[PDB]
Amino acid sequence: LHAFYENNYIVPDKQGLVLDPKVGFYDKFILLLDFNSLYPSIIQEFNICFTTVQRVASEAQKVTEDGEQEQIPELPDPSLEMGILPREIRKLVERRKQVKQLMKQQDLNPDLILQYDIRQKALKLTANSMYGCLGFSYSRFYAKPLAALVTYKGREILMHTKEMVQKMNLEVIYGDTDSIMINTNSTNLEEVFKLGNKVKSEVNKLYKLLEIDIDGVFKSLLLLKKKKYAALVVEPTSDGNYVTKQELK
Repeated sequence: LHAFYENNYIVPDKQGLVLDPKVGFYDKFILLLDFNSLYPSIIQEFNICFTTVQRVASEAQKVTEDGEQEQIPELPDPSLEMGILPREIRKLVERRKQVKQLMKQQDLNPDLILQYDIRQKALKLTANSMYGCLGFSYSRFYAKPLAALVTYKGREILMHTKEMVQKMNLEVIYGDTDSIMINTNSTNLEEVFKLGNKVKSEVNKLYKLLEIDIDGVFKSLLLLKKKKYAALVVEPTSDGNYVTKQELK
């Protein structure tokens, strides 16, 4: 509301994919990666906004009840000016980056460190809530076609990532929404780290604003039922040594 009122507008009045990977059991090294802010990254990358997206297509989401075929809007023209929403999201991201770079200075009073940590945490939470701002059905800015387009873009990105992982002889054992882990079938931790770094670097080549990172390493993986696994969490140290701690969920 503040952003829109700052731009001479009129505000309205007040009244997802689950993957199907291969089936198998592996007790070798398991490396886990997670995508950071998939929906905000999609919004920033493709300039999705209220003012920059029309509603004339026939894809999946918004047409009348004449059959189970409806419309998702198509991607906007790249030459179009940046929308209001991506501008705010990029402002938040840039401010968080500036704060994080400010942290790297040395000889600082602990009060400044605490304030910077609080500010960066607040920025992270505010950026994270941005997709849920529009995804809520009862939200004042509810827009079904935009949410459908964002979800479709995320699904397309996930399929492309899975195909790319399969291309480089990496077994797609499981993935979900933004967190996908791969079995390296190895024992050395340094090899797993370098393979994950290479995968992350190659992934970042496809999209500028899409970022992935290493979440955790599992020495072994054991599964019992759905949404349940037993893994040995690997904690690397400065000297290269690591500890295998069992994880149960």
